[PDB]
This record gives sequence, C-alpha cells and structure tokens, in this order.
Amino acid sequence: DQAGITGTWYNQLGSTFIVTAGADGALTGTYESAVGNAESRYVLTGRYDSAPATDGSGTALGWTVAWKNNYRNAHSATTWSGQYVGGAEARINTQWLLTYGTTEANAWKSTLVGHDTFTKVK
Amino acid sequence: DQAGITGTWYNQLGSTFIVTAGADGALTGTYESAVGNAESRYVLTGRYDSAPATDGSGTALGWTVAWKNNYRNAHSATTWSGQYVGGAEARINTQWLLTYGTTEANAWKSTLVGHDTFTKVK
Amino acid sequence: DQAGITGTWYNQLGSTFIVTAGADGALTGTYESAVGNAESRYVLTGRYDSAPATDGSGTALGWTVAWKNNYRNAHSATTWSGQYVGGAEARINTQWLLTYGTTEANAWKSTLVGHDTFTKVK
Amino acid sequence: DQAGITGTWYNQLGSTFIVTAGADGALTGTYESAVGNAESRYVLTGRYDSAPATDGSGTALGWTVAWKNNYRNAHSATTWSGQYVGGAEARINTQWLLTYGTTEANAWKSTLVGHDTFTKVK
Ligand code: NA
Repeated sequence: DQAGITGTWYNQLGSTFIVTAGADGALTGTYESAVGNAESRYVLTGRYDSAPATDGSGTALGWTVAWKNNYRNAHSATTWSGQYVGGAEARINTQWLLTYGTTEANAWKSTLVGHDTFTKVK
Repeated sequence: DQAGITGTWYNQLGSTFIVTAGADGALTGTYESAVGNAESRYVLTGRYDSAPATDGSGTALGWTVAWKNNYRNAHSATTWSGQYVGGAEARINTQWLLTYGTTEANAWKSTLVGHDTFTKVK
Repeated sequence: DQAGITGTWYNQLGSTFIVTAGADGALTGTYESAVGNAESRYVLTGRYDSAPATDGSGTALGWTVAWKNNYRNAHSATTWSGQYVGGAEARINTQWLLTYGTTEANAWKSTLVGHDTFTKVK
Repeated sequence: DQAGITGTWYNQLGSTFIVTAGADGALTGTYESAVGNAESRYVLTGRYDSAPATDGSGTALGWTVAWKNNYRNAHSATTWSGQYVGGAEARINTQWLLTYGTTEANAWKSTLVGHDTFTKVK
C-alpha cells in the first residue's frame, strides 16, 4: 500500500496532505490547512502498517503536524490516527487530536477532537 | 525544550518512551508498551513546537507509533497529542487515538481513545 | 429548536434515534443501534441548549445510552456530544465515546471514539 | 452500585457532581464546574448499567450537561463517558466531549476532549 498511500490527498475542508510512504513504515511530507491559524506548508511525519492484513482490513496509520513553519507559529500540534482504505475511491479515514500549549489552569481545554476524510480528488 | 524533551519517559502503565527532539521540531525514538499486543521496541516519529510561547504555556507535541516491528504486527497505530510541561517534575500530558485496521463494516469501532501522562521517573 | 430536534433521526450506520426535546432543555427517547452487541430499543436521556445563539450557530446537545435493555446487556455506555443544525436538510453532527466496563488492567482500552451524523431521512 | 454511585463526587479540577442513580439505570442530578464559563449548578441526566458484570469489571455510565442555567448560557454541552470503580477509594473514571454551537465554517473546532476522575473526597 506504499504506492496506494504516497501522493496528494484532500480532506473535506479543502486541506492538502502531501505524503510519501517509505518501505520501512515511515510517512513524510507536508500539510496545508484550509482553516485555522495556518498558512502554507507544514512538515509532517508519521508511521503506517507496512505489512497490513490481507483480509480487506484497512491499513493503520497516523501522523503529526506541529503548526510552526517560517510564516506562523500556532503553538499547537495535530495528530491524525486512522486507516487507508484502497480501491476505486481510495480514502484515508481519520480522527484527530489538536493540542495547543496552555497554562496548567487552561489544560482542561487544551485539546480539540475531530474527524477528517481524505480522498485523492477535490 | 529540546533538552527538556530528549530522553527516557515512562507513563502510568509502565510503558517506555525514548525520544530525541531535533532542533528542526522533529521527534524520533522508540516506544515500548507495557500493555496490549506488543513486544519490545517500535519506531516512533513526531513533531513538537520548537519555539514555544514564553508565557508559561506548555510545548505542543505529538507522535505516532505503528505497532509493527520484527516481533509482532498489531495492524494498528497510536498517535499521542499533548504538551510538555517543564520544571521540577516535568511531564508530557497526552491524549491518544489508537486506530486498528478494520473492514468497513467494523469501521465504527476502529478507534480507541485514552490519556497517558509521562514522567522522567517510574 | 425544540420542534426541530423532536422526532426520528437516522445515522450513517442505519441506527435510529427517537427523541423528544422538552422546553426545559431535556432530551428523552430511545436508540436502536444497527451495529454492535445490540438489539431493539434502549433508553436514552440527554440535554440540549434550549436558548441557542441567534447568529446562525448550531444548538449544542448531548445524550447517553447504556446498552442494557430486556434483551441484552453489553455492559457499556455511549455518549454523543454534538450540535443540531437547522434548515432544509437538518443535521445532528456528533462525536461519541463508548466506554465498556473493564478490569483496572484493561482500563487503558475501555473507550471507543467515533462520529455519527444524523439526518431526518434514511 | 446504585448506592455506590448516588451521592456527591469531585473531580481533579474541584468540580462537584451530585447524582442519584435510579434502579432503572437513570442518572439525575446537578453539576457545578470549577472552570470555564460556568456558575452555580446545571442540570444533568444520564444512564448507567444497572446490572454490571460480577467479574470485578467497572460499571459503565455516562451523562450530559447543557451549559445553560438561570445565570449563564455557554451555548455548549459536555458528555462524560466512563466507569464507576467500587471499593475503598471508589472512582468514576471518565473521558468527555464538550461541543459548542458553531457556524458551519467553525464546525471543525467545535469539540474539546478531556478526561476527569471523580472521587468521594477533595
Ligand atoms: Na446524557
């Protein structure tokens, strides 16, 4: 599925996820968010199951973006956890956690949760 | 917080998180889980905010493990999203998502959520 | 939105959510899951913001089902947290946590997370 | 566990959860938050597994609060999902989702996630 995963993906918000899957299970690339306090590309890294089950289960993967680049620093980081589902309309189905740096007093509201679905087209 | 983050951490379950924080915002290391379908070390990668706010906010970070190594494949991946809090008893406070690859019929129950707190001692 | 909310809703799995919104902010009804260790109807209760913002924001709400009725006991409970969005195709957009009763040794994997979208038609 | 659950609990933030567990699996009571845009008591309702497993598993439960009372309206709702653990130091261990009413353009950041642990003392 390294072939399957490698490439450019778009989520329902119009964000762009550019990724390369290595044969060793690495994920590397860039992320551009259509929303939030964000501009241009941000480095991402992650991991995926490079020897998935052959029973038509999806392929588990996840990755992280820290929302700091040369343009902006949102003092936050998102991780997406999900699975790649192959076939005619390939999808990465995710849930994500966004944590922003807070004081201890604000720690209770430090983390957003959502869900993003990525496809190969817009 | 490069120095602050780099090192060996343990969570409340007795899992071991060995990480290096690069100056470019990279996290690299290994993870050993005291629980689940897991043995020995697994590669992790992630990102952290390499220029955090100076108002006493934590430092946002996240990382991923795909639960495949030379011993086992759990066909799953966990992402931790959280913040590093410096000082006498330093902490990484996280929330995590564990997605396991499923059929589309089992997709609704593909994801676990939890929270791990990491300290520099057991 | 009392009127808007009250009635029969269906999610993307084919589950059926039958609810009455009281004027005091109460939600009462039954839930039938198309998936999992579930048969027939289960009691639900919840709350909703009975005086929402008038700026086009959704209406916050949540509810709980404990997965025990006269047929089955899954020893678990789901809460849905989300918002009701009015207009031509009304939606309830949710995220949910499902916790199942565990031993302390299995507590780390006690909780599932997902997202359900409910509409007035199947 | 009806007697077990019924009563006053406190979480790690100093919030106060006052609950009655009915024989039919109902949870009714009030919640006061030590944090956020909250004052005084708010109605809660929820459900719990009134016939738990006898193998030393916890008891599943959940409840909702809509953050509207006679003082304030935060246009939001939290659901807690978790389990009651009996014994010398009884605990309710939860994860929670807080959704606030948003426009469709801000839906992606409408939901916070956390974890609260409740005990019988502060
Ligand atoms: Na509820």
